[PDB]
Amino acid sequence: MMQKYIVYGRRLPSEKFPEPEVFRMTIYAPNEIVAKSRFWYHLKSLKKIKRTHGEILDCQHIEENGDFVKNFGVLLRYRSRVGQHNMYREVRETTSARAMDKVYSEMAGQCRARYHDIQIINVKEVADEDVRREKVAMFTQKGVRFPHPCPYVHVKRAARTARFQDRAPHVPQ
RNA sequence: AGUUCGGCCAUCCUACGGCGGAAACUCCUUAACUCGUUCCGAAUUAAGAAGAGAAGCGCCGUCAGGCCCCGCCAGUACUGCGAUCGGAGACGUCGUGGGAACACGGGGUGCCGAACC
Ligand SMILES: [K+]
Repeated sequence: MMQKYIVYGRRLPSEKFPEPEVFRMTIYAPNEIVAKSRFWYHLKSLKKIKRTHGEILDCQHIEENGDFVKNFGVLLRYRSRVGQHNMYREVRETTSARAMDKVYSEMAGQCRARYHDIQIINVKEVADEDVRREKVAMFTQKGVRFPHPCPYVHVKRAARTARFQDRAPHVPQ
């Protein structure tokens, strides 16, 4: 559901400063209306330009090619009930937006932090040798094999319409 | 440049060093008359022209105190509207608007209007 957007903005031009500077950002958001709001949240803190005093020049939407599985490293900050913290996370996904979906669900589940509690500092691709987290690194290898981690899930699902049967089914492994 | 009468009432004030005076303003000289000092010609009232740039006044100066403008401080402190956001609470968070002060660093240091020499 996440999407990559590039936003340009600038302070409204005046007599003291004709041709103000242009600032660009990369944003991940579910749509164009949330993305432009998040651009004004940062430009107000980092550059002290409220939304009343500036204008947005573009909301570029960028669609990425998948088809191969890469590593990503996300540097972010979030807020808990006792303060603010920094954190680095690693994930394997096919596009950057999909890697941000995975991050937001792990923050929501293990830290209970929602979307507006989180500021993304950095998102970059990480080559296989340079990985630093054990979970990701296991799969950055040649020849990884494991048996199915939950084959019971197949059997139960079929038993939701086939409510009564004549023998208890097996779980092939 | 100067004197009398004013407007706005320190970018004009206060302190200490300087520099100036043809004219002008001042300081200054006098106790007959006028009038005056809880005592005193100090002040003030009258009458004058020997002397002055020592003061006041105008100008210049000072890592000067004050005062005045700008930037920073800072989209920080605080706050209007909305929330079946978090927390035992005290309190905090997010969305959408408004937005300081102290401190700090650089600059500056009266102008306008009538009449006369
Ligand atoms: K003098």
